[PDB]
Amino acid sequence: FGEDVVPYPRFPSLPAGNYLGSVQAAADLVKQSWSSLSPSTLTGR
Amino acid sequence: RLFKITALVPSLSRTRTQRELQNTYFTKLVPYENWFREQQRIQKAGGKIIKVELATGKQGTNAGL
Amino acid sequence: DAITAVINSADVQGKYLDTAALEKLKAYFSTGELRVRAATTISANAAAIVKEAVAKSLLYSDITRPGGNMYTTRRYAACIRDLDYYLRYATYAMLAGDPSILDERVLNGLKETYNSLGVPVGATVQAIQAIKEVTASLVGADAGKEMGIYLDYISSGLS
Amino acid sequence: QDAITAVINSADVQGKYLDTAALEKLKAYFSTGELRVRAATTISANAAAIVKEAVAKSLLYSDITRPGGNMYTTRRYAACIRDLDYYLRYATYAMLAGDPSILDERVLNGLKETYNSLGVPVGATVQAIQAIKEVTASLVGADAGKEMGIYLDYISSGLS
Amino acid sequence: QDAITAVINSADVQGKYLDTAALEKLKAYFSTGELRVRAATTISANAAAIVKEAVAKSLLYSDITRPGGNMYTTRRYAACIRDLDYYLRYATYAMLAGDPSILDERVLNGLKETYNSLGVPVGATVQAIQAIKEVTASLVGADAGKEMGIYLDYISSGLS
Amino acid sequence: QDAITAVINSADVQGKYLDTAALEKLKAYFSTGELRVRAATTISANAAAIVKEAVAKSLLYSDITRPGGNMYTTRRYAACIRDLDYYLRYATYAMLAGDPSILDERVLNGLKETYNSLGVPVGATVQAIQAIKEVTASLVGADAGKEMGIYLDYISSGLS
Amino acid sequence: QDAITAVINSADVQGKYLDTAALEKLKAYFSTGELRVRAATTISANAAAIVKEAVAKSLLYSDITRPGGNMYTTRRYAACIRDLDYYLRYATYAMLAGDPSILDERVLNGLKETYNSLGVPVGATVQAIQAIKEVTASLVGADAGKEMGIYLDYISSGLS
Amino acid sequence: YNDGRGQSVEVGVGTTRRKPARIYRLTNGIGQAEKQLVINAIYRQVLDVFSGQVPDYYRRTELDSKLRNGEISVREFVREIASSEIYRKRFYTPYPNT
Amino acid sequence: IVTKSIVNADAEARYLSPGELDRIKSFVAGGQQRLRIAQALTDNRERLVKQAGDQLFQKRPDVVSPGGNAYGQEMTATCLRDLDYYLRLVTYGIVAGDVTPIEEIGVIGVREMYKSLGTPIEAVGEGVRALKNAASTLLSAEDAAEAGSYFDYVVGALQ
Amino acid sequence: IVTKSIVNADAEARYLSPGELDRIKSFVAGGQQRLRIAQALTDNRERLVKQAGDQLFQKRPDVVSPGGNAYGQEMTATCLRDLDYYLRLVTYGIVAGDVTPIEEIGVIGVREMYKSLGTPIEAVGEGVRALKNAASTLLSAEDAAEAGSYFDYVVGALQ
Amino acid sequence: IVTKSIVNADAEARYLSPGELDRIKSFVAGGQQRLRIAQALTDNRERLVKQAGDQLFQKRPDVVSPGGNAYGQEMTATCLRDLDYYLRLVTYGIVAGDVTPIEEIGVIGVREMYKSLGTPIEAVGEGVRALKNAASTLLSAEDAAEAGSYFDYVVGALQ
Amino acid sequence: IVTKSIVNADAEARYLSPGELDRIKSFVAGGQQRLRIAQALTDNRERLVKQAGDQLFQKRPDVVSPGGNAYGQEMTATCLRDLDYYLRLVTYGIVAGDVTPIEEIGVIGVREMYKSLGTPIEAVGEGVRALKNAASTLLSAEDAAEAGSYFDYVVGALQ
Ligand SMILES: CCC1=C(C)/C(=C/C2=NC(=C\c3[nH]c(/C=C4\NC(=O)[C@H](C)[C@H]4CC)c(C)c3CCC(=O)O)/C(CCC(=O)O)=C2C)NC1=O
Ligand SMILES: CCC1=C(C)/C(=C/C2=NC(=C\c3[nH]c(/C=C4\NC(=O)[C@H](C)[C@H]4CC)c(C)c3CCC(=O)O)/C(CCC(=O)O)=C2C)NC1=O
Ligand SMILES: CCC1=C(C)/C(=C/C2=NC(=C\c3[nH]c(/C=C4\NC(=O)[C@H](C)[C@H]4CC)c(C)c3CCC(=O)O)/C(CCC(=O)O)=C2C)NC1=O
Ligand SMILES: CCC1=C(C)/C(=C/C2=NC(=C\c3[nH]c(/C=C4\NC(=O)[C@H](C)[C@H]4CC)c(C)c3CCC(=O)O)/C(CCC(=O)O)=C2C)NC1=O
Ligand SMILES: CCC1=C(C)/C(=C/C2=NC(=C\c3[nH]c(/C=C4\NC(=O)[C@H](C)[C@H]4CC)c(C)c3CCC(=O)O)/C(CCC(=O)O)=C2C)NC1=O
Ligand SMILES: CCC1=C(C)/C(=C/C2=NC(=C\c3[nH]c(/C=C4\NC(=O)[C@H](C)[C@H]4CC)c(C)c3CCC(=O)O)/C(CCC(=O)O)=C2C)NC1=O
Ligand SMILES: CCC1=C(C)/C(=C/C2=NC(=C\c3[nH]c(/C=C4\NC(=O)[C@H](C)[C@H]4CC)c(C)c3CCC(=O)O)/C(CCC(=O)O)=C2C)NC1=O
Ligand SMILES: CCC1=C(C)/C(=C/C2=NC(=C\c3[nH]c(/C=C4\NC(=O)[C@H](C)[C@H]4CC)c(C)c3CCC(=O)O)/C(CCC(=O)O)=C2C)NC1=O
Ligand SMILES: CCC1=C(C)/C(=C/C2=NC(=C\c3[nH]c(/C=C4\NC(=O)[C@H](C)[C@H]4CC)c(C)c3CCC(=O)O)/C(CCC(=O)O)=C2C)NC1=O
Repeated sequence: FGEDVVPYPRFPSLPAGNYLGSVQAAADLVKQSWSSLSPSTLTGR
Repeated sequence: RLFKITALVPSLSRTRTQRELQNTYFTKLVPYENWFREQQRIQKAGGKIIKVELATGKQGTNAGL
Repeated sequence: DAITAVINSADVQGKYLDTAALEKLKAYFSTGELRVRAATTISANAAAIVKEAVAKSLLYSDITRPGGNMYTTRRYAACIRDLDYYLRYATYAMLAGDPSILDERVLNGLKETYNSLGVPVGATVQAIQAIKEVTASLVGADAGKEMGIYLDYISSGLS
Repeated sequence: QDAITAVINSADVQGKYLDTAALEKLKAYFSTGELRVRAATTISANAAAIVKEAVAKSLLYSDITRPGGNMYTTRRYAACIRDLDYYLRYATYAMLAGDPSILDERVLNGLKETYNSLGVPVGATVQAIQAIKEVTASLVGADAGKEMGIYLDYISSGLS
Repeated sequence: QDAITAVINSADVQGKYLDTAALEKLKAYFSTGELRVRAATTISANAAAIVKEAVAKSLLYSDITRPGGNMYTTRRYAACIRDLDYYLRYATYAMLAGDPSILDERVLNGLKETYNSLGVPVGATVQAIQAIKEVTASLVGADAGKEMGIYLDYISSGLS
Repeated sequence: QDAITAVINSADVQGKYLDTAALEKLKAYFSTGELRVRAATTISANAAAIVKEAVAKSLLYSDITRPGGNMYTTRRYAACIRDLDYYLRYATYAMLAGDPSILDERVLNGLKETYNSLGVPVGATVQAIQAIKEVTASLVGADAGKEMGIYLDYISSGLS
Repeated sequence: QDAITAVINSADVQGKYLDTAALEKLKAYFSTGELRVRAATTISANAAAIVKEAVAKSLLYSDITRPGGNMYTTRRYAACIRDLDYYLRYATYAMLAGDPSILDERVLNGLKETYNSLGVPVGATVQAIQAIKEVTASLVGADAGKEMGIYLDYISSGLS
Repeated sequence: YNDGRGQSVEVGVGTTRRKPARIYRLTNGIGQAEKQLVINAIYRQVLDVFSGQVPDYYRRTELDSKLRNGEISVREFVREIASSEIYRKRFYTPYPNT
Repeated sequence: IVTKSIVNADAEARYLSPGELDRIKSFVAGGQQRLRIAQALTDNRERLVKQAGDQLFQKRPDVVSPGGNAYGQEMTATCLRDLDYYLRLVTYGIVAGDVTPIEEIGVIGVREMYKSLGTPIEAVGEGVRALKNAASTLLSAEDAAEAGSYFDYVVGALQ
Repeated sequence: IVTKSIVNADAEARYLSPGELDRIKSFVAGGQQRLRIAQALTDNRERLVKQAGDQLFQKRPDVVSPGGNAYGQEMTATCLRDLDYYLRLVTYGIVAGDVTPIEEIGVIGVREMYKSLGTPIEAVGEGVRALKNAASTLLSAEDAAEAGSYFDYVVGALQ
Repeated sequence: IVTKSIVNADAEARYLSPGELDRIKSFVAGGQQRLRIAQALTDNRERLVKQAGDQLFQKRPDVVSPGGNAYGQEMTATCLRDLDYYLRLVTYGIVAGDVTPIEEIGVIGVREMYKSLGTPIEAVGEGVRALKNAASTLLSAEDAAEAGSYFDYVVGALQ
Repeated sequence: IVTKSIVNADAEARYLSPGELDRIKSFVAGGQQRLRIAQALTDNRERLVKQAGDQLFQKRPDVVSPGGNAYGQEMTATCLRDLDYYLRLVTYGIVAGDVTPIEEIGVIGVREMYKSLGTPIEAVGEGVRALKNAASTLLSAEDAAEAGSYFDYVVGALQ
């Protein structure tokens, strides 16, 4: 990256098997609740 | 607590086509805790450090920073 | 786009753009005029579209009651931003004339995300259908069904 | 830094312990800390109304809010609200600490050079801070009002 | 999640308020919270001695610490110390919350797959956690010891 | 900032709207914008040949490219090429904006201190920028050539 | 991992020291290490010519480089060059280590799933790696050529 | 011969994965709307805003002041916004350390 | 206050501080009085909600004006239900000692929600201020300081 | 459109694209018609602002109600001055072709501003919609499409 | 120009601008003339490629020199095929209005490619300049400005 | 698979034909991979039942609904116990190499059992499909193929 450059998602080819891991890493989508004070019931209603 | 730094770091890798003015020359406020390793990074990259100034802190403060 | 889809299809073939591809491009230009007008009239009142859609479909049900997926204030705001997202992407896929950008953008992982979070699918399908009715009433007939093609593509991808 | 940590630091530079003079300072700080807590609640109640009344008393319908002034643009007006809001919040913090050094180290470090470089007028900020001081002195009370006004005047003197 | 937030979440799924059954649960939690605080202090006193006594009782002078075992290497031994230090610290947190769900969500989420993939033996970890349970039950007391042992056995059952 | 945004900013500091004087400035800017577009294409055609001809005319076979000069080393020569490539690119941007303030804010902010601290000679850069000005004036045309030369001379005057 | 660290790790799992069998393996590794160094120099000489001759022998003028193939696009052709450049470089590293496990852990970890997901053909890569093997065997020599070919065939077998 | 239709331009890595959509760099002098766009881009990448048009996630006041002034560097902002309890509550406590 | 102390000591690598254990001890000691305040607010649910809503309509007649949102019996019933929800969250926050139940049930995404519902935020806030004044008049004096300061958090966080 | 094209080619390392130079050429070609539209809107400042404000007070009588913000001659004069400011920014955006003058003079921080002023956002937006309708009736037809689409940006960005 | 406008409005949080919708409208209006230019360039494929390649060999005899790369019938046939490929990409860029088809099919990694092939870059660039001159002589005048400016992008991007 | 060939050659009066001996030798060779696949499915059972219940109750919410069979904690625990049983029988079929010891315990009379229990069989088939998907994510490609073999047999059997 750079200093004034904002970080940006990029897919390197030099380390082995890192492309697949970065695709799966950017494809999870933060699949949990951040607070989780009250859990919603099964299929909501 | 906060240092006012001003340093230049040249490019000893291949030359970059992005302007990169800020990387070459910058002035930024760094906290006291990160300043040792951040200085050490500029120490590593072979860049000159021009101006170091304590922005917030007072010297010789034993408690309360 | 539709243009880049035409170019990619001709590039796979290895030939140039002769008259069949040119006629597809003329067709795309003729519909692109009304597509621009529909993009303006959709970006006018996107908030009112999402508001009318949730008021028609999701409000006063069990999911917005205590013991539902849309009970909490954080969850209600996530619902608003997801429907806002479906309207905005369907606008993008309408202007491209091509649903592959829409698929690659949201239908990549939204299935697993709504699986893991426990979000109901069918209520989202009903909400997307309510968005489709509201935008078809607001914009017009042919641009309304052009919007509805990609909104139904979203609703079929989630199901 | 608090008043407590200031007392401890003063005794630590001396190298002695906390005997009766420092203990009496700490008892004084505890006795005022009760009303300081009550004033913090009543300030955090209506901070938005305090900033609104202050800008309506001082900054509105002037040349700086007119076209050709520092507060003309909508982003500049929002920066003014935020800046005014910050002065109230950090004066609340310096009131609860009983010590203005945290306030000085927080904002008066670089706000002088920032308002110099951006061309922000100093005296209009001093008038706005004085209007905040009057509004909070009318809202909270007499002695907690002047306790708030000590640190607000410290901010206004540091900017000048 | 606490016991308090668990009570609030259970009443919120019901959609009612906190009447006398939930209030009596909260009074129970407050009465045990006093000794829970005292046990947290006496556990944070000598956590290093607890881990040292546990590994000296269970893991040392065996085949896993010999050449040809999982704890042979110096980095592996340090990882073992830090894992037992974790189990003690998170059992302390789950003791003070009065609720094991934070402990489950924190470590039992992925430690099963991690110990599967690294080849770490499960039963030696269960023995080490049981040795931690005995050492803390001898150190703290009877009822706070079994309160600690409930969440330590929850960890040991989650790994198995 | 463009010429259009400069006109709008000047009218905004006045607080009035865009009447006939500003409209005539905008019509002037549109009439020159056609040939400005054509010059941007013909400059982006052979920017590499422009920098090559400029360094071959001015900087090569001198003392600075010899051992004991600023352009001796291979990384220093590449930095020279990329700096002249920049001056051409930003003079193209300032030509298309019709306004040199973006160019000034873009490079003349810190290039004076940078060339001071690195020991880069100023006058050789001024000669190289003048050679770029001659090459682009010969390549593009008369009036677009002098339009390019206005901002290139602005760069050369800002470095001096 | 080297051949030396492999010998040390095998003796460490046994728990004994390095006596005469391991010492004779190390003497063998030293005797081949001389010609391994000479082959590393003569491979790093003309790696670009090796990749060029390999793609000219195998991949060019086929259906994959034609429109409608995996190597049609200019970025795809550059990715092909850099992948073959990698296979040569990591086969050089695995030759100098005398051990293919570093090569396996480096590239054969995820390149199978990557070439699966991208739709890259496997057999054309196997043909290209075989062409690299022939070119390096013709360039370096007989025994260092087959030493290179052992790890290149290890790559080609790992991709298949 | 296009027998299996060859391969399109985006079948491999793709046009979209090859290059990022935009790269944002802070400068000393810049347009104010552009400055706000870069500041929002740091939240969008770091805090995982899911492409929200407005960041609902809370913005530190001192940080926005320091970054429009440009007195602290951008990586320092990245450090300070990652250590804030917004990011702690969103990603540290719900997940295991691995 | 236990959850917040635990996550704050979780962000650091260290245990719970002696200061924080004093905080938990003082919270346990005041917990019985907090249960008494929750008892009074539970049993005064009806008249507190009705007096606060009618004080709101005395202050702000725009909502019950026919151009306003709370026009009609059903809309004003949902208005009083919203005030009921916020009083319930205030009782939860008085019991817990944290404001994390108030926050993650009713604060965190309420601005975007009431923007999409067409409802003004400031009138919600004025109604919760009326709840604060009513519950301040019902309770004991410094007990009302305790209740009204959680009410004060809700009021300041809604705006 | 020159500033936006330059900063977009500035984010990349490359020059201005042939597509973008076609955009600048088409913008120059339409610039004279845009100056004609600016001429008409400059000369119709009074009656457009008054008709739009009175259409707003016909639609929304809450602002000129005595509980509302625009109660009194001075407050309603500042209301009409706000509508004047927004019509001026719309003329700037019609001339420039960008919406960056509209944005960085009057859009970027307007929500927090009108929150602190006590003024409702939606009534501002309805007044700018009334300006859009009035200027649409004054101008030529597809010229009114051009003017009303910048008005549409202002309306959608205020809400 | 639709893909670039959509991704540029995607980087921001907002919709498509009125300026950008004017760009799309003007692109649709010029699209039929662009299809006419593509018709002429498709039908003049042979003689344009041969005249440009022979102009290249008149300017640069190093490639067809026996030390050069394009020595022999097969090598010079691949030379003319490369010029054919670049003329095809120029027609794609004239139709699309973007240079993203030219870029991501034939520009983005061409330097490393022709470095590994042993082929000089500048002679490719001189051949595409010869294509620009030939197609400029074939077409109508400001139509040739349109075609030659995309050719100009290819020429400047190859070097 | 040895009992299959033995009763197969036992119905005949002939011995085991040596092609059957070849298939027994090949199964004997592949038994180590079979044992590793079975142990990998063995130690990770509760993850698979969790993700299967996830994907099933995500897919069919009627078992969650009170008219369905798996309503309440006891019935949903019996449901996940049934999924645990089927995962156990799948591991038995993975070791045995042929589907006889899994059909003998789980398939041969399942339709009348689930009919006289009230549960639908299609939801059980979807549960085993979810188990197959989770085990496909858990294993490598050649392991997931060979596990999805017997999972596929169960899914075909329950229908
Ligand atoms: C985009 C706006 C912009 C510009 C122009 C810019 C210039 C710039 N030129 C630099 C160095 C340099 N600049 C030169 C330039 C020259 N030497 C000469 O003799 C000539 C007079 C002149 C060439 C015509 C040289 C030789 C160096 C490297 C000196 C060293 O080895 O430290 C450096 C230090 C880092 C580096 O690139 O190595 C910067 C930041 N940065 C920017 O952001
Ligand atoms: C840009 C493409 C894209 C999309 C669409 C996307 C969605 C997405 N929605 C999420 C959550 C959510 N999604 C919803 C959605 C809804 N609730 C309902 O009842 C309705 C059926 C639906 C609203 C219409 C809710 C309530 C949450 C939060 C659930 C929780 O508290 O965990 C999450 C988890 C993190 C978070 O945002 O909180 C993601 C990643 N991510 C992406 O990258
Ligand atoms: C250093 C160890 C290592 C390797 C080897 C590696 C390979 C690798 N090759 C890739 C793509 C690629 N690989 C190829 C390869 C080929 N096409 C063919 O027809 C041939 C069979 C083969 C060339 C001989 C192509 C064409 C692409 C790009 C496909 C696309 O457009 O998506 C990618 C995806 C990102 C990219 O580079 O574009 C990775 C990560 N990464 C690593 O870390
Ligand atoms: C938390 C401690 C702290 C403070 C106080 C702070 C202030 C601060 N005020 C600023 C700008 C500003 N400050 C003002 C302030 C005013 N204009 C006037 O006429 C009045 C005199 C005064 C309002 C009462 C204005 C108008 C700007 C924006 C000027 C511009 O457009 O550049 C900026 C530059 C970036 C920005 O916010 O836009 C900073 C960093 N930063 C901090 O970290
Ligand atoms: C805070 C919650 C939490 C936990 C518990 C956790 C554990 C954890 N333990 C690990 C390794 C390890 N864990 C052990 C543990 C043991 N070996 C044995 O024989 C015993 C049965 C057991 C010690 C009692 C060993 C030896 C390793 C290193 C194995 C290797 O060399 O790869 C690793 C891999 C990275 C590393 O630390 O080296 C993680 C992530 N991570 C977390 O976030
Ligand atoms: C526990 C946290 C929580 C809150 C706050 C909440 C509010 C909430 N308010 C609603 C409607 C409403 N809310 C109001 C509110 C008001 N009238 C005004 O003018 C005042 C400012 C305000 C009274 C405070 C009105 C008038 C409606 C009906 C609007 C409609 O039906 O479209 C609805 C949709 C219908 C419903 O399901 O009841 C919800 C979900 N839900 C929640 O779960
Ligand atoms: C160029 C960008 C720009 C805008 C938008 C702007 C607005 C603006 N509106 C103001 C007041 C006001 N604005 C309104 C507005 C309205 N009445 C309503 O109900 C409607 C929703 C709305 C009419 C659109 C009212 C009633 C006041 C007086 C409020 C007061 O005096 O407290 C004030 C304070 C007094 C003044 O200086 O005039 C400003 C600065 N200033 C700017 O520089
Ligand atoms: C659509 C984008 C695209 C381009 C540009 C492209 C070029 C390309 N040029 C090639 C060879 C070649 N290219 C040239 C080119 C030239 N002779 C010169 O001196 C001139 C500078 C230049 C004419 C412009 C020559 C001489 C060869 C044969 C070299 C060899 O066979 O080793 C090859 C390998 C053989 C083949 O598959 O045809 C490719 C793939 N392929 C593509 O898919
Ligand atoms: C190893 C061979 C074997 C099978 C196949 C088996 C099935 C089996 N399923 C049962 C109940 C049940 N089975 C289910 C099944 C389901 N939940 C649903 O909604 C879906 C349709 C399905 C699973 C996802 C339910 C809900 C019950 C409780 C029904 C009741 O209590 O009447 C029962 C009666 C209670 C018991 O003793 O466990 C048996 C015997 N038992 C066996 O020993």
